[PDB]
Amino acid sequence: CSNLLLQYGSFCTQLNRALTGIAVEQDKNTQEVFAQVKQIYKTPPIKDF
Amino acid sequence: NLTTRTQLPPAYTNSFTRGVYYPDKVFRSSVLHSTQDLFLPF
Ligand SMILES: *[C@@H]1O[C@H](CO)[C@@H](O)[C@H](O)[C@H]1NC(C)=O
Repeated sequence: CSNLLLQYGSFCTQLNRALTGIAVEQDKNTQEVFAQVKQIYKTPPIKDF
Repeated sequence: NLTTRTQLPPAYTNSFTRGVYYPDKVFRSSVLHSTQDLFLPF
């Protein structure tokens, strides 16, 4: 069956490329939301707010 | 018959990037063609 499928070939390269783009896009989305600041300000110990 | 023999253990050698043949008889240029066939492994 793999040999029969092999004559298509470009279809699955296309599909895997699309899904890879989607995955990269998700990691993008998380980065752009949460990684706004690249300085990890630790909370103060004393809560005199 | 020949009897002046001196047997030795079978000697081995690494074959690399060898055993590739044109898989068809079609002219094809500037193409990254892929094939599946009986090929000599690298
Ligand atoms: C010697 O020669 C004969 C016929 O040519 C053959 O049958 C036989 O197998 C041979 N023996 C060896 C050790 O070569």
